[PDB]
Amino acid sequence: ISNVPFSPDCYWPLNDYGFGYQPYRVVVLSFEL
Amino acid sequence: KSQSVIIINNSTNVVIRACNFELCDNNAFN
Ligand SMILES: *[C@@H]1O[C@H](CO)[C@@H](O)[C@H](O)[C@H]1NC(C)=O
Ligand SMILES: *[C@@H]1O[C@H](CO)[C@@H](O)[C@H](O)[C@H]1NC(C)=O
Repeated sequence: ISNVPFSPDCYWPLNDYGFGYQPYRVVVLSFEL
Repeated sequence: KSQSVIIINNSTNVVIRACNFELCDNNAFN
């Protein structure tokens, strides 16, 4: 969850989503056996 | 700027906490 400028040794790396297709909500369930 | 976890016990109690921390040598958010 770090926000630092990205030097590819080309700037802020967090792209924003466009309200492309309709957004989806995803839940992943993991089980310990 | 990076997540970090501390696992410290104070004299009776064990506390584990994973946040963004300032770290000292020789506050806390998210
Ligand atoms: C220190 O111990 C007390 C109880 O003995 C506890 O309530 C407190 O949370 C502990 N300190 C930290 C920083 O967790
Ligand atoms: C805490 O995280 C969020 C995203 O997870 C970020 O936008 C925010 O800047 C962080 N807090 C601080 C004080 O940087």
